[PDB]
Amino acid sequence: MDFTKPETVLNLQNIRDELVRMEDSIIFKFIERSHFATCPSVYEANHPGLEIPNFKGSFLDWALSNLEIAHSRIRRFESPDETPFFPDKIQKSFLPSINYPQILAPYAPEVNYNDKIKKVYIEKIIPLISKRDGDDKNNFGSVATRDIECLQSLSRRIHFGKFVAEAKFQSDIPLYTKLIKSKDVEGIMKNITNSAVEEKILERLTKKAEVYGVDPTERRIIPEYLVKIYKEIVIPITKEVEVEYLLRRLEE
Amino acid sequence: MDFTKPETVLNLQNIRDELVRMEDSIIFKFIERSHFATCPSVYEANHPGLEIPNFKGSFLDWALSNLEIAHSRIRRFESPDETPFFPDKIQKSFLPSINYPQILAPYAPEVNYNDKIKKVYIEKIIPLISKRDGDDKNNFGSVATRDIECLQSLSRRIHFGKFVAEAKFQSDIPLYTKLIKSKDVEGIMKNITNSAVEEKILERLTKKAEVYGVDPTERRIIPEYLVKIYKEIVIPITKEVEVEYLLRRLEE
Ligand SMILES: N[C@@H](Cc1c[nH]c2ccccc12)C(=O)O
Ligand SMILES: N[C@@H](Cc1c[nH]c2ccccc12)C(=O)O
Repeated sequence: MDFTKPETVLNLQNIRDELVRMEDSIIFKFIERSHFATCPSVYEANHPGLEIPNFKGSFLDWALSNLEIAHSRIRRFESPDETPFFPDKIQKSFLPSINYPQILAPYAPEVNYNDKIKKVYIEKIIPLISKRDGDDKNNFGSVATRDIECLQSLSRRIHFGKFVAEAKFQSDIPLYTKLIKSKDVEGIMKNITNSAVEEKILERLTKKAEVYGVDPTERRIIPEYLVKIYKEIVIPITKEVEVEYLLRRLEE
Repeated sequence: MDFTKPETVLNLQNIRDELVRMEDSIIFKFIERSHFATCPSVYEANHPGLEIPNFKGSFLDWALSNLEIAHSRIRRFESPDETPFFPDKIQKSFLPSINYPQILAPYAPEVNYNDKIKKVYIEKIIPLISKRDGDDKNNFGSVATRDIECLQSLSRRIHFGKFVAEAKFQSDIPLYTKLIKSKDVEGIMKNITNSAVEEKILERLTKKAEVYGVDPTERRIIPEYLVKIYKEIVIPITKEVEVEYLLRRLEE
């Protein structure tokens, strides 16, 4: 995949490879986050102790928004595969731009489910992957920086669905043009879903959950929980991105 | 290991478990960096296309130096296990300070091999883990961020020598005080060298390298290379840390 050669990107064999690459990535990031307690205070807005000056919002938000502003100056968000968490906070780059071709439809950057991703990460994911409940006062920084790594991988994996959608669109213009014009979300859903491919994915994740992080010489991740996160969070939100992208495909 | 309870830190068994957890983190991060080319320009100071406003140094240095300043404001370098690449840039934290009791000698912060770590990583590690030689101008930022992750992990595992050296100095004060007095570098070296354990680590590394990153149902990391990195880079620079620390123990 070369984001300057449209044809390597809109290649489904390639898209598949990247998603695989991305799942191992997410797993590694989950295993690192698993070494700390849940640290409820890292996520509370304006927590009594972790009180950031001139700042409403959480300790995580501060660390994340700040990372984004730095990265944005170094062209982080010009790339079609990178979606910001604080879109309103990011700056313009001070580096010469890379003239990315127009691969996805021009409204692509508006399809942004990051608010929802940060929310379920905090509410449904931290609980299943953290070491124990409660604050670990000496590791709030270790925790937030790990949270950002997890959030950014999930966000890309999930937003990758825009690429997946376009690739599916090109392969059967007639089918998707019918569905899109008639706003048949159920038809789009039914079509972009492959129950046999998902089954395989969930199987792969269980075995990867079983061999990763564990010294080959007990389990940093609970297989059931990793499968649960994919089945209930990652896969479903990716389809939400896909159908939203498609319904606006033939707009202007 | 709680850096506010001295008795937990100077526990050889606790130290050994920490280092073993760091192995996995280093491996995971090598796998991540491995997806990209060598990107020589990221490491080149003031490179034509990667010219940053009001800054001398590489793309890597800007990204790293900015991360540390940010993290220092939120107490990152108050922790004894964190050593910065840019000591003269970090600032005081704006959050209430955690009172870490003195555990290592007062001069511990002065033992900082981060420069050597950055050079060997660039010159000897990158060529061994990268996908291919050459610049990939669409991934300089993605590359710089994977590098930081690698460096911060390498830096923490290597400077943990400081803690290893002390727990040992306590464990056998008459001997080490003897060696330190007559500056028996070879003796401290031999005394700190735990041979039969080194073979074990290397066997564990080979096995982990063989299992992580690969779909359990490809070898992202070459085991022989991981063994070479630890055998010639990590384990040896850790010892130079231990040694420099010990030679200045009674220097007060
Ligand atoms: N891959 C793109 C976008 C990107 C990802 N992470 C980044 C961090 C900094 C700057 C850019 C990026 C690049 O390397 O430019
Ligand atoms: N573990 C310490 C120091 C630390 C490690 N990584 C950090 C990143 C940001 C801030 C602090 C840290 C803490 O969380 O406070």
